[PDB]
Amino acid sequence: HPFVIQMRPDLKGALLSLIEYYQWDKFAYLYDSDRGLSTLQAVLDSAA
Amino acid sequence: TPKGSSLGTPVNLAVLKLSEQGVLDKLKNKWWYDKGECGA
Repeated sequence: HPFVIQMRPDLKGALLSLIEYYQWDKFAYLYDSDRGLSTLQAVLDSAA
Repeated sequence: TPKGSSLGTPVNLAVLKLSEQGVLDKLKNKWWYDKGECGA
């Protein structure tokens, strides 16, 4: 999206890399709707 | 298995599953004393 400058970085890859560092095979994800389901989408696709 | 493998636990469970079902013993007999050419 244009003309939008997001000061905040993207955390998705860091979370996935961390889950891969702890080498979890199964876990519980508690997500806040008001935050957006983007990370949920990331971890679901990387789950599959 | 490489430690942390997604295959470790199901493979383990499969091994003891096969052991309890008599599969491992049957295979041992199959390759050891069935193909054995000297039996006595």
